[PDB]
Amino acid sequence: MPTDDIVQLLKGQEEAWNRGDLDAYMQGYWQNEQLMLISNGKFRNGWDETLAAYKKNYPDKESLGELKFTIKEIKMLSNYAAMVVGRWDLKRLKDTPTGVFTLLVEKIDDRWVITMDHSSD
Amino acid sequence: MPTDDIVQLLKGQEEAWNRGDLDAYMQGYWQNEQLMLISNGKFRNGWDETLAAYKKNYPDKESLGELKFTIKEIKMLSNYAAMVVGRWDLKRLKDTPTGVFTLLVEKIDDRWVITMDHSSD
Ligand SMILES: [Cl-]
Ligand SMILES: [Cl-]
Repeated sequence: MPTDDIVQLLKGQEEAWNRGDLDAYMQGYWQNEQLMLISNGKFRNGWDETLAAYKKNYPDKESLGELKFTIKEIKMLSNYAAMVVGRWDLKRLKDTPTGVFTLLVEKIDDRWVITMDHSSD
Repeated sequence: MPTDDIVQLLKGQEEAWNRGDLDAYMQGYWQNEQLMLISNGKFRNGWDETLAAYKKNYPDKESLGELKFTIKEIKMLSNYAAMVVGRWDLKRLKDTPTGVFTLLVEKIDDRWVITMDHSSD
């Protein structure tokens, strides 16, 4: 079932993040210059650029912190596209940042990948 | 063409907002308890609840300010669903708030309506 595959995609990302593997984490995202990440106030695009940004921001794997997603809803839009709405939580040394996310996931090459990710706090 | 209808939906909302007509503005959104609006950090649902919230926040039509959307991308996902990514701008008496939005629009009853709206700044 697609919802199960979509759930596993996000579970895999939590697990990769939580073992400090940015390369594995990035496998949840569409590997394309069109990949669109939206933050609180800005747009950025591209998978290479996004991977580079995480490496820049987290030179030490211990700095990633512990990630958990709480999925509020998965809505199938077609056999090839779904929207995923949830909260994210990070447990850090001196804080516990929280926020929300909304994702478009699409079936590309028989795999579900995140093609647009709007995360805010 | 659906992209033209989606563009017009957002143009109609600008126009309604800019003449102080919240009821007309709300016609851009799916009229359902499932309507999902995501802000920087929180979820809210429902069309009635959203209309009530705008009326609460903007008791005076002059307080709405001038709204403009700048659409960055419309992506058709199927004949029934599209994602819309853009910036919003408001011109107010003493400031000019800006931010980003990502929307799911869906063809429901042969009309394009916003069913999920994640707006942040
Ligand atoms: Cl389909
Ligand atoms: Cl279709």
